Amino acid sequence: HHHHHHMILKNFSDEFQDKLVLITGGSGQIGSELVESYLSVSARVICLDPEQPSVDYKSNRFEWIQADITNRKEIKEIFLSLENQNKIPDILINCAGISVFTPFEDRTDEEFNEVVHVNLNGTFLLSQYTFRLWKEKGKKGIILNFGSIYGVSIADMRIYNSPEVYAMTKAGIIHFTKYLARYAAPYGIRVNCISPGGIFANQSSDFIQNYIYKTPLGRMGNPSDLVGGVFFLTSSLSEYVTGQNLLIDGGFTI
Amino acid sequence: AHHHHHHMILKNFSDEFQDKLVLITGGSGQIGSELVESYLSVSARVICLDPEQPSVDYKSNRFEWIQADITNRKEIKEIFLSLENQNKIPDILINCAGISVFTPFEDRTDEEFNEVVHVNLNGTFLLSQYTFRLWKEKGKKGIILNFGSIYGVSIADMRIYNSPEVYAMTKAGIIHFTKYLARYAAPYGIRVNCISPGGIFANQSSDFIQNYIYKTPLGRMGNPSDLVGGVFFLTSSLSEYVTGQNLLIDGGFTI
Ligand SMILES: NC(=O)c1ccc[n+]([C@@H]2O[C@H](COP(=O)([O-])OP(=O)(O)OC[C@H]3O[C@@H](n4cnc5c(N)ncnc54)[C@H](O)[C@@H]3O)[C@@H](O)[C@H]2O)c1
Ligand SMILES: NC(=O)c1ccc[n+]([C@@H]2O[C@H](COP(=O)([O-])OP(=O)(O)OC[C@H]3O[C@@H](n4cnc5c(N)ncnc54)[C@H](O)[C@@H]3O)[C@@H](O)[C@H]2O)c1
Repeated sequence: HHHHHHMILKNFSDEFQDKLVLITGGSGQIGSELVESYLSVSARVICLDPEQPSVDYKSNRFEWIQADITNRKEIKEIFLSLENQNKIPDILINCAGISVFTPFEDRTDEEFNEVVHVNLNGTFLLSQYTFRLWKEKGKKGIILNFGSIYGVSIADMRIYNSPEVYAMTKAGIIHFTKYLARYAAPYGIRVNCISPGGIFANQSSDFIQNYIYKTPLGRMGNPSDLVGGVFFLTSSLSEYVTGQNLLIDGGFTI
Repeated sequence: AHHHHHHMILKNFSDEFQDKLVLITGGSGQIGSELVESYLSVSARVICLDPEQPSVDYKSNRFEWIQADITNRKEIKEIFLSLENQNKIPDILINCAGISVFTPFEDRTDEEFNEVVHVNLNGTFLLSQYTFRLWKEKGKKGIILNFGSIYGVSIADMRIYNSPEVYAMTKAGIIHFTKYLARYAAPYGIRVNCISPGGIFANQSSDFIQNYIYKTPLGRMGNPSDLVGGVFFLTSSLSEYVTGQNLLIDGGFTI
């Protein structure tokens, strides 16, 4: 017996080159980092966002579609166009999300409903159109949703303010991930979720200090801290992983 | 006869692991041997601690087997002294050793119960303790990866068979130890995470496999290779900001 061992070197380009990534909220802080990361491994990326991207990517593999994921008419038209052009996504990333910052006792129905519509309806709508398309085509697509530490833990009001509706909708996204994972599994479709901890953006160093005190790894996150888990959950590295919520938070929610 | 083997290596992981030394308890077992082979293929150095000899000759001077019993403090102490003496300070500790027993709860003896506790709980505790103390002293930003189970999260259905109370107890204990040590060791830059596999295809009956696959959304039992991606994820810079987590790799079984 002579055993010959051969080492085939591969890159995340080999995973993602020429794959098509549909990302809602791709113009935002986390979304832009994911767009740039996928483009750098030769993926095609479609961004759905009412806001123009922050940078000119200067790339024939990038497309921005100005769209509002709370609007079924707009999303329906986009998916007709995608199907008509045979731009069938391999990966859907439901990154779009919003919040509101006044106290519970002052929450208006307009505030509450807007957070529900972006976070819950938007993730439902994109997942519904994408699931139906993949089912029609037999595509073994992958969905990645975005939760939050505040869909698992409860925000400390003394640290500042995260509202009740954000906790509600992020807990709902985490559970919808499990629901659609079980529902879509017979079609070969995987569905997981990433819940980031606090990402450094425009917070007062009063909040930052209080936040870092609760974080074992002793710092706030950056968008780059999420890319590895995003790639993990949307690549062949996680073929047997579905229905999971992955907390990337430096140990905040331990 | 000639036998050709093809190992797909991710450059990110070869570049990442080529200077790493991985200490894996239970590395001779079904999952452990797959992890040893995978780490060797991305140029890591691997030390396997196991009372049983590996069943494969890896034919690599980057591999070392140490015959060892992780329930024996004196044995582990002397091994860790030798590792320090030889400049073999691990970068990654994988607590993969684990056992179970299969008679019914009402027939569990204390010898059975205590043996499962000692391998699963004492062994993970002891190896984590010697490794933590050494890293803290050397200032090494090591990574620990523990092994839970779906049955430390969910509860076994005995109509599918034998999975015992003490396995559920100790795997839940390892999952929570992961969170404890993650918080405890974080000030020293040490990360601690856990992987909980679903059931792995081996020598089960065809009736068992049918019943198991029926509970699994992805419609199949696991294979050791299904775990390598998450093992690599949690022991590489791709997870720098991830600590204290239990990652279920189970095809949706717990849903
Ligand atoms: N930033 C953090 O600290 C943090 C922490 C945990 C979770 N998250 C979550 O991560 C995801 C991304 O957050 P971010 O920090 O990049 O936010 P951001 O505010 O920088 O980006 C959100 C993006 O969503 C887009 N968007 C808003 N409404 C939309 C709509 N109706 N249709 C389509 N797009 C819409 C916005 O235009 C924006 O580009 C969100 O789900 C958020 O809840 C963020
Ligand atoms: N195999 C599965 O279906 C499955 C599912 C979930 C979790 N797990 C867990 O995954 C890990 C590996 O499981 P496996 O299926 O490869 O098991 P296995 O029985 O094939 O291997 C276990 C290894 O641990 C070693 N070991 C036993 N006692 C030891 C001791 N005192 N000191 C050092 N090593 C010792 C054994 O010699 C063996 O090589 C275990 O923790 C197990 O509980 C396995």
